[PDB]
Amino acid sequence: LEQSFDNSSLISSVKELLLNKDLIHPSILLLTSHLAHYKIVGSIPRCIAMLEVFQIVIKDYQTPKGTTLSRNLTSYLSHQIDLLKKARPLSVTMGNAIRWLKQEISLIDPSTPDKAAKKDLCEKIGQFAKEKIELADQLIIDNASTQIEESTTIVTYGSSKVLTELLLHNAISLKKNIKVIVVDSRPLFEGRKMAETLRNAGVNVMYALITSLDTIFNMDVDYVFLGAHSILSNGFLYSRAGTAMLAMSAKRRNIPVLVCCESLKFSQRVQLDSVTFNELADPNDLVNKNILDGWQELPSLNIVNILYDLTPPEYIKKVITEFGALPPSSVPVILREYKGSA
Amino acid sequence: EDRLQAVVLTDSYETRFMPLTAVKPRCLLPLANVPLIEYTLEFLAKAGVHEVFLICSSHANQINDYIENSKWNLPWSPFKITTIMSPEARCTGDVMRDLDNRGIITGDFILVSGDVLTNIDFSKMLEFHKKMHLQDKDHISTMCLSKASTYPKTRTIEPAAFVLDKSTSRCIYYQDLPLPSSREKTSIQIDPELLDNVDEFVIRNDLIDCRIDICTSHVPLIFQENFDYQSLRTDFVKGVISSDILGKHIYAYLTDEYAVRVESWQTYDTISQDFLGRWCYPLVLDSNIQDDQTYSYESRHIYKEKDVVLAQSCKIGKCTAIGSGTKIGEGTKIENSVIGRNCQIGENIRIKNSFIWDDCIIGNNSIIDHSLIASNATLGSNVRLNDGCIIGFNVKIDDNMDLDRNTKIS
Amino acid sequence: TSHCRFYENKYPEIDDIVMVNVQQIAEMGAYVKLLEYDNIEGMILLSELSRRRIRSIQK
Amino acid sequence: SIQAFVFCGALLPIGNRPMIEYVLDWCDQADGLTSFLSLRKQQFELIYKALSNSNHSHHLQDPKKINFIPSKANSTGESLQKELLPRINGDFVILPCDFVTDIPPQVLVDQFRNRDDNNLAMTIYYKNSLDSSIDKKQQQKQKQQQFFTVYSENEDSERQPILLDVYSQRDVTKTKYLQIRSHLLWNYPNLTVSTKLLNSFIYFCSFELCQLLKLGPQSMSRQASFKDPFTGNQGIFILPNETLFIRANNLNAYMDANRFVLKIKSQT
Repeated sequence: LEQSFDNSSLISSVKELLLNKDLIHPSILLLTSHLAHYKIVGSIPRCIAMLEVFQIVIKDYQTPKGTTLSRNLTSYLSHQIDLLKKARPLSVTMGNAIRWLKQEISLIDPSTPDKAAKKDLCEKIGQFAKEKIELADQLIIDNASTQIEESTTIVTYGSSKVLTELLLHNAISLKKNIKVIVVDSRPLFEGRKMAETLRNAGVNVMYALITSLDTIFNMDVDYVFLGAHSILSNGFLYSRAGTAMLAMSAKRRNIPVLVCCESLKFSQRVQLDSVTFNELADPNDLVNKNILDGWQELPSLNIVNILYDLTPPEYIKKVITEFGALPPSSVPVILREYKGSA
Repeated sequence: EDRLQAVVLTDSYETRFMPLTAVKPRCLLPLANVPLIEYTLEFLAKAGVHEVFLICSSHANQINDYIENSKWNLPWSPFKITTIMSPEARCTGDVMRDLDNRGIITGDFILVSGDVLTNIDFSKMLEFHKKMHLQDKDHISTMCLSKASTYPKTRTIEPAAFVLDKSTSRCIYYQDLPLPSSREKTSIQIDPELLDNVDEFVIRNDLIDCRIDICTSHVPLIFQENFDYQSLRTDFVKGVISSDILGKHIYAYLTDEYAVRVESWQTYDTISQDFLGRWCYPLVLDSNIQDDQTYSYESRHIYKEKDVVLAQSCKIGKCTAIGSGTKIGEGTKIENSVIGRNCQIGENIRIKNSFIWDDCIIGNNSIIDHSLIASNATLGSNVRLNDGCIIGFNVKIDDNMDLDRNTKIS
Repeated sequence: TSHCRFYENKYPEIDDIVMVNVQQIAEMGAYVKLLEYDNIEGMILLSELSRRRIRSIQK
Repeated sequence: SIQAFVFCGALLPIGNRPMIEYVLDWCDQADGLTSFLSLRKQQFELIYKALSNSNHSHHLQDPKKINFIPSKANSTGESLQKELLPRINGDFVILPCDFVTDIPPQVLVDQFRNRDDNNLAMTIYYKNSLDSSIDKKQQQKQKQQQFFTVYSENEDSERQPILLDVYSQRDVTKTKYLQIRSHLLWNYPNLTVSTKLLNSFIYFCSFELCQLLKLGPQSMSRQASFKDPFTGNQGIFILPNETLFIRANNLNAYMDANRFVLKIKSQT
């Protein structure tokens, strides 16, 4: 109660909406129970999953009697959004996809016989997942592969989103020597998902933990890469928690820090303090007769966890996006010149 | 309760290590730079035993010279150590009838067969044994076994079916099982007549044998009359549970962590990398216990003693170990490979995954993959080794010679 | 041997209509190879491809 | 979506409610319990349905197609497969004839919801319940059922247990004497069977009606041999499931249903 941060209402832990007011798609109930119960995702996996379940929910139209397709679908899809809003708070890859999707719903005209609706929403959202995600990531690979010399190391963090393919490309498709160090954190052990895939493909993975973060950097080490959840308007990064400690340790021990991001993921909002806009994530996960049971019913005890916190832009040497490399203080120029306009 | 007795029965696996093992026993081979008797001995001294009985079926003099020059024939060792001389190549089992004819053993004791390497607190195995005593007066033994659930099919020689109880973990039945190279032999049989009053049982393959059996002194007297048994588990634990003697049940324990036993080189490599990595805490290598070494520990799993001469422009990768007094040279490469004491490594060699033992003068430019070199076997210039070679003790090799896969040269 | 001419003139003489594919675009425009004289190649200007400035994500 | 089905197997209602009314309007109490359509034969429908079609305030939407052949005149499998290509709308669910439960099927249909592990068919079961003592009856008919009991240690798959084989009393334990294959022992390396398991016959379903049209799996009768073909190589093909729990539920198959409704199932 001294800082009162545990009563931050940016997430609501209410569950079990039983209301049959709308036709909630059973696939989207599978998607929400797949997100919120056992988190299998990053950010662009959530974006591709949300996008290819909205694919199915527009393919299964079921239009009402007197309402045109241009006058129902945004409210229907917003009530589809509300279940994910209950499940897990949204990324910017959530938001900059759904507002684009609503803008593309808006420019349809009341003459579609609900047969070309597929041909201008399914194909167009496939062009979205092609353009603003996948070939953009292909440009990320082809832009960041020239900035890695042979026989070096890489320190990623958590589950990567795009640069798993970068490490696989520079490991196998370009055959230059590389020694990836993957480090992750309690409780979402999502660096192991990178470690299984990278070592299954046959690259020198050396897993670690973030508590032992000192002895990684005392080896021969350079080129810390970082997956991003969003990049703010100032230059502050925003990603899975525990990123910023190895960011400040990496800048402290004068070895460079990079962020592989794409122009879909830049955000309009602004913050500079870490615990301001943030997600509380289910404090029963930090236990696994257990070690302790019942932080409740014991007065004066609490268990907190944080998913998201900010590296200051002094630490990131280079944000790379599909247009090119850039200093992190110069992200509003791609907020204004390229995001949305491309 | 106390006054724990014990018996180690080595020298039954000389079929396995045949290019080696004919000049010094299996039990006297250096797993990590030191001959692996003490990998059993420090364990069962931490178990707190008071006497052991080394069965030495072969090379009995070069057992006892090491034993008298050990730290165990000095008057503060937690057990006194005794040996048993032997005519050559006895099958197991009949050593226990010879023991019963001699009549030394009274009380609970360890039937440690083979040569093990483990981290399990044997103290918490005592209360399982005593709970077996209190809740059953028809007990035989307990059989601790590991839970290697992430890998079947790769515990090489014998795969087994340790079918046992749900609740009490009483070993129901046992059966030998064929190999992944054989697609032919596809059946096992468990006849349900003895399966009457069990009502809950589990059949697993992911339990690796480690031959650490602790029992009561009744069961060698049980084993005395039934003189048909020649193995320890292919015949006995089948032939003691298969309705043969009534009112004699055998139990088996499952641990949760690392406890393993030597089978062959496709297990010797794996246990060498598990021990040399930090997969064997706390029984680890850098503690400098056995023959008062001076191993230090960098990151990336590097083990070096004192007086190591690492030459300039060499690189030493993951999971290696180098003894004292050695000398490597310019352009060499070391990776995932233990190197014995006092050797002389030459120039530009890429040693990888090969277990080079003591006093091995390796010539220049002679790269090595998995070719573990026993003691005093020198090499020469441009001697390209390859996979599977288990080149033996004191083997002179001339220059420019190539080897093949599993060329067991001696 | 592999492929050859259409109509015995070495190049597509001035102001005819042929078909190409774009090979790569860096700063000159595309290095379009002519699909009628397959092994040959020409090029094309950036401002000539549409009127719109081509994004790299569009490129 | 979901499609229901009911097969054909004292016979009077004991606890002042017909047994078919139990399953039909207790499978629909919470609101994934809403099915698209349920199916049933006639089977003296004027005794059961004319009382089970009471209290029309829930607006029960029932297209119930009546067949004649799957009513014990033929085995369920080969008579059933020729009545599924006109009976396809999505995912299938079967039910037995005189089923009874205590916990509603909401957790059952939710365990059929959260199935991202591309599996085929869960079979939620339950063993025999907590009876009194040694029975004052004849020999114990313990049908030896063969399966994978507890959840495995390995994550990312088989969070519900995978069914492996089926054998039984009176034909296998007196002839083949509980043999277990080695290929089915290596893959899924921790087989765990028990004998108290009552086959609850619930047997959810999926688009394996769209899968199975290759030759060989049409030989199954009475719904047993669908993973008894291991269908590997001598990697692994399609795979069904299983689920069970601890206590607090009841059903009936044999003639102990009288003592069940007498002293185990009291409607109070």
